[PDB]
Amino acid sequence: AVDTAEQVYISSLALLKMLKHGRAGVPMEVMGLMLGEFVDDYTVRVIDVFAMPQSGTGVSVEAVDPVFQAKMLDMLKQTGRPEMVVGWYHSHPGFGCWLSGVDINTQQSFEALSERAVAVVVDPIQSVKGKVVIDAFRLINANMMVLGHEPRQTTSNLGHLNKPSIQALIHGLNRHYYSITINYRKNELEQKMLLNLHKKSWMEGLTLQDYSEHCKHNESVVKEMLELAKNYNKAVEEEDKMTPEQLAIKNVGKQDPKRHLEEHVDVLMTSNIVQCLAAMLDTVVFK
Amino acid sequence: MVLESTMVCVDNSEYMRNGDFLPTRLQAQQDAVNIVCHSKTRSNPENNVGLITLANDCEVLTTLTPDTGRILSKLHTVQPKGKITFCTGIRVAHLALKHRQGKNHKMRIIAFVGSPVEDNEKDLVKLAKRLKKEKVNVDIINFGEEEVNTEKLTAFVNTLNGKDGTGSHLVTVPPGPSLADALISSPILAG
Amino acid sequence: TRPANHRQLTFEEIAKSAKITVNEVELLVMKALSVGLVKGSIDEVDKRVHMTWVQPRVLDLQQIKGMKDRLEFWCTDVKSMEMLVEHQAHDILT
Amino acid sequence: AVQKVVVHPLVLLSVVDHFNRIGKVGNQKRVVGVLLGSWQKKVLDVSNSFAVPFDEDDKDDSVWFLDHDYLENMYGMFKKVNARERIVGWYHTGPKLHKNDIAINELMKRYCPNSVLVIIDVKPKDLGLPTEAYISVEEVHDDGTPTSKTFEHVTSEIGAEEAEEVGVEHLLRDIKDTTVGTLSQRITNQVHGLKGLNSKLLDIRSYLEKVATGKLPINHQIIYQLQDVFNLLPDVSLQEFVKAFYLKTNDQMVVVYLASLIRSVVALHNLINNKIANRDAEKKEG
Amino acid sequence: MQIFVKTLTGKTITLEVEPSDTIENVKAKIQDKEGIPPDQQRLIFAGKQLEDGRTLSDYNIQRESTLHLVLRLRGG
Repeated sequence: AVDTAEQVYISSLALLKMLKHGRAGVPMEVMGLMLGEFVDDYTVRVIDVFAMPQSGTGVSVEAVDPVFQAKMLDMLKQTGRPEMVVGWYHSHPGFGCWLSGVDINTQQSFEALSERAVAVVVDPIQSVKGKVVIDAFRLINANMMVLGHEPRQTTSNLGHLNKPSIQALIHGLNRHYYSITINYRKNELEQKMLLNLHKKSWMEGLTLQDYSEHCKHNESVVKEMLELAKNYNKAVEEEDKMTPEQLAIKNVGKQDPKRHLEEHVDVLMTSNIVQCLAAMLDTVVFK
Repeated sequence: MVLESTMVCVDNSEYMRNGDFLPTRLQAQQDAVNIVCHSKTRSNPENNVGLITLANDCEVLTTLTPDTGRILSKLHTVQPKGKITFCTGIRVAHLALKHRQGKNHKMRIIAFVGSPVEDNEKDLVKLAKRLKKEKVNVDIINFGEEEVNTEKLTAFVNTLNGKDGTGSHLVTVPPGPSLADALISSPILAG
Repeated sequence: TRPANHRQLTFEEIAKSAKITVNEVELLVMKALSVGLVKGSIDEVDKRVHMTWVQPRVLDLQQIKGMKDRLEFWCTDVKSMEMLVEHQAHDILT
Repeated sequence: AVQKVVVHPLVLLSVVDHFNRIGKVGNQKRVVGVLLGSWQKKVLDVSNSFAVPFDEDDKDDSVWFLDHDYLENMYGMFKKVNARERIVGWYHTGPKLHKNDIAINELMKRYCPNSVLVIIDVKPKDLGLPTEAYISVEEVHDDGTPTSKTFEHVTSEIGAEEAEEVGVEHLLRDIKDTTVGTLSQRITNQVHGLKGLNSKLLDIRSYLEKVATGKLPINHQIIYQLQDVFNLLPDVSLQEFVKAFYLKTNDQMVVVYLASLIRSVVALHNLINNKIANRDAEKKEG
Repeated sequence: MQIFVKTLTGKTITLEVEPSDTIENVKAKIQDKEGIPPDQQRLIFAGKQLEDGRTLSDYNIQRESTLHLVLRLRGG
């Protein structure tokens, strides 16, 4: 019986390729094939993934060349990647994440060919800089479940940390299959890279901004301060003259000069400070 | 039957333009290559073959390929030029044999010698001994002028396959009729 | 020859050192400028010239010790200046 | 020809994966591969890559192996799934230039008449940037030395795509960053500037030792350049330049004074609101 | 230069090798002397998992080290 705790480890490279491929077939369910190994009864690890030749019609897709797959795979071995197939993935734009209809059928034959298969679904159009939407599933048994048997065993809290969404319940996730938790496990060297990925050259740090143009910006903001001071005086004068929330509620059109006054500070400051400091340093370090 | 990888290292030095063999040594060797590789593939279909050439640099012309035609159409328009350089050729063929597609194959080198070899003997002995411990088998045709190279090669092959290894040969030939006709089919199946 | 602190000089000095009469020297330096081997400007009202850059030349295995000497204690100045700002502002970000 | 080159993150992660994988086929200390890309208006963009078998007998130059008809085969297999991209150049992961790579370049140039080299050093030992770009040229000489075939430098940077930076940021859960505003300026553009400048001067310092008979003066060229460096550096900060400096410092600080004053008045105003509100409601709720 | 191998059954196998040998070779030696196919063998040495393409002196294995064989079972 399958343990509740078993993870899927995906290896950071695979994720980037899944996205850059999904966000291209913009309105179509592009698909691909996924390579890894079964470390253990509590694990599956995916290490790489690659696309295929395929065509579709908006309502469907499928791949057309079967030879290309075996040839590519057998080629890769000559350069240290002997790993084999463990699953497949396809992108759902904007729908959400679930398996539906045909996707179960092409899935289920994998499980007749290789138990412990995994189907992954990603959504590239809801995702945003903070977070990506990924899910990984496997089919519930082909019933004989009137027995009321649980699909899985549990001996940990480790699998009940997350709340299933309404959408997958609509399409029936716990009724026909089950979700499996995604986990990341970066190694040392790639994470050393990943922080360099934004560093910018020393050449720039010591450079001064032009002093002209800079003065122009200073005069621009200082002359912008006036109107805000003038408005601020009235805004101070008139408050508490009416009920408290009816201050804000009547201030949805016209701006409130406090914030616009305040946020022109942090522009005279910061700018003037850093420019004067940088000049003050480099006047010594060169001759 | 046994699966084998074979690299044929043709010779193209200046000396190849002379005329001991009837048309000119170039045509004296091309036919030999044509027969030996037919023998390699027809012996068993998944053996595979590649091509190197020795000049003032070594150069690879076609990596281990299962179809002989690739070699033949390739061997044409090789031109006689420069000076032979033996050691570097054998080294680069060792490299290229490591990267074979199926490690269950064992491997061979064939080379045609057609010029004086300006090598120091004690360098050949080192190369031979390390090749000995790497399980690579070499097999020399003293195709061209037998003299000058008659000794060094023989001592080399001895130090390699010696200690009663027996798997590696030297064979040699005077001027006369075709190599493939009179010579190559004679000593054993090939080599 | 002259140290970079000055590299400024009067008519009389050249006129003697090249033993050519003073009234010619202007044309001489103008020639020098025009062929492009030296750069600067001339300030005739007080008979002075300023020469800010000059053609590089080969030099020997002992002169370069001067280069290494200057560069070494230029180098130490950078580390010294870094210690200060890396220390005094430790609390903003170390 | 080329004025600049832009690299997408997918290439860098690919390089690192290759470097870690090779251990299953050899023991070498370098790996080599092909760059697929495109370009316009002399700005070159590299997007994708695959790695081809290579090998070298370390103890000598001039003895190395590089597999053509695997490269051609893969290039064919890729073209069938993305028509946008074409051979552009090659990369290797060594920390330093090697004697024979000009002789690699003269091979692979047969696949693209303009080919560019990118060094992607996978184990940094400093603050720095992970890539360098090189193009091949012919040099004349004034010494009458024969014409030399040699590399030349090209400026480089990392670029980005909206479909990837979502993934990069989803993965950048490792450490602190974004100490906002004035905090990030001085770190990013004073300290990490000075550390770099110092490392450069140490490098020159070391080279000028070897010329103590350890090595031949490589050219009077390098000495001419050094003399330009020590000649150009700004004039002694001793003349009426000083007056011009004080003027701007006064003007730079005056407006700071003004802004600080504004900053305090608002705090007083907020104070009053807090005070009255408190006491009134207190007495009311009592 | 003697090496001890432990299998799942606990049988001990003795090997005379050299520090510059490769894992492919020792896996083949085991294939010869016991009959196990090479590619089913995985080698374990404390935590590290040994990779075929490189040499014992790279892992600085010493004399009479005890070394574990693990079998990657296959689906059926």
